[PDB]
Amino acid sequence: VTYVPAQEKNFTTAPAICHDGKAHFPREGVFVSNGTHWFVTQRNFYEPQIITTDNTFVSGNCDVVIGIVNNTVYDPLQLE
Amino acid sequence: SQSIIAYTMSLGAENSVAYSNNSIAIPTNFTISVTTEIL
Amino acid sequence: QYTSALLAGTITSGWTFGAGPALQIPFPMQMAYRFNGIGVTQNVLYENQ
Ligand SMILES: *[C@@H]1O[C@H](CO)[C@@H](O[C@@H]2O[C@H](CO)[C@@H](O)[C@H](O)[C@H]2NC(C)=O)[C@H](O)[C@H]1NC(C)=O
Ligand SMILES: *[C@@H]1O[C@H](CO)[C@@H](O[C@@H]2O[C@H](CO)[C@@H](O)[C@H](O)[C@@H]2O)[C@H](O)[C@H]1NC(C)=O
Ligand SMILES: *[C@@H]1O[C@H](CO)[C@@H](O[C@@H]2O[C@H](CO)[C@@H](O)[C@H](O)[C@@H]2O)[C@H](O)[C@H]1NC(C)=O
Ligand SMILES: *[C@@H]1O[C@H](CO)[C@@H](O)[C@H](O)[C@H]1NC(C)=O
Ligand SMILES: *[C@@H]1O[C@H](CO)[C@@H](O)[C@H](O)[C@H]1NC(C)=O
Repeated sequence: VTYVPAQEKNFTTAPAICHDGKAHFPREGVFVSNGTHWFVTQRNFYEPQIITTDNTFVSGNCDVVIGIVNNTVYDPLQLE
Repeated sequence: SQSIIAYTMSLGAENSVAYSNNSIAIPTNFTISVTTEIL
Repeated sequence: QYTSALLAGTITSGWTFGAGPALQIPFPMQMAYRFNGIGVTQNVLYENQ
C-alpha cells in the first residue's frame, strides 16, 4: 500500500525572507507566494500559513543569501 | 486487415520539464494505490 | 539515452520524479534539502554556496 501525490500547481519561491537586518530561514517547508503575499507551507501538501516567528528560525545578515526577498514576519509577543 | 509489422522500440512518452530560478510545484491532492509482488 | 533521462530527472526535480509526478525545484534549494538530510541546517549552505 503506497502513497502518491497528484494535482501539482506552479508557484514562486525564495530561499529566505529578510526582515530588519536578518535572514529568517524557514524551519520546515518552502517559502511560497500566491502572487502577492508570502506563506510557509509543507513540502508534499499545500497548507499555507502566515509567516510567524515560530515557523521560522533566524540567523544571518541579509547580505550573503542570494535570491532573498523582502517581506515582513510576524510575532505573537509584540501584540501581547 | 490483420498482419505482422516491425517497428523500433519507443523508450517512453516524450516529456520535458520547466526548470527556472524560482518556481515550485506543490501537490494539493493524493491517491492510494495497492500494487502486488510475487516471489 | 536512458542514462541521460535518469541524469536530467535528478537536476531539475530532485527526487520527486521517483515517487510520482515530477515537480520542478531550483538546484540551490535541492542542495539545501540534501544538506538538511545529513543533519546540518540550510544556513550553512546559504552562507557558503
Ligand atoms: C529590501 O529591504 C531593505 C531594508 O528593509 C532595503 O535596504 C535599503 O537599501 C537602501 C540602499 O542602501 C537604503 O537607502 C535604504 O535605507 C534601505 N532600507 C532600509 C529600510 O533601511 C532594500 O533596498 C530592499 N530591497 C528592495 C529590492 O526593495
Ligand atoms: C494571495 O493570497 C490571498 C490570501 O490572503 C488571496 O487574497 C484574496 O483577497 C480577496 C480580497 O482581495 C479575498 O476576498 C480572498 O478571500 C483572498 O483572501 C489572493 O487571492 C492570493 N493571490 C492570488 C494571486 O491568488
Ligand atoms: C482528490 O482526488 C480524489 C479522487 O482521486 C477526489 O475525490 C473525488 O471526489 C468526487 C466528488 O467531488 C467523487 O465523485 C469521486 O469519485 C472522488 O471520490 C477529491 O475530490 C480530490 N481532492 C480535491 C481537493 O480535489
Ligand atoms: C508550470 O509552467 C510550465 C510552463 O509551460 C508548464 O509547462 C507546467 O505544466 C506548469 N506546471 C503545472 C501546471 O503544474
Ligand atoms: C537565472 O538567473 C541567471 C543569472 O545570470 C539568468 O541568466 C537566467 O536567465 C535566469 N533563469 C531564467 C529561466 O531566466
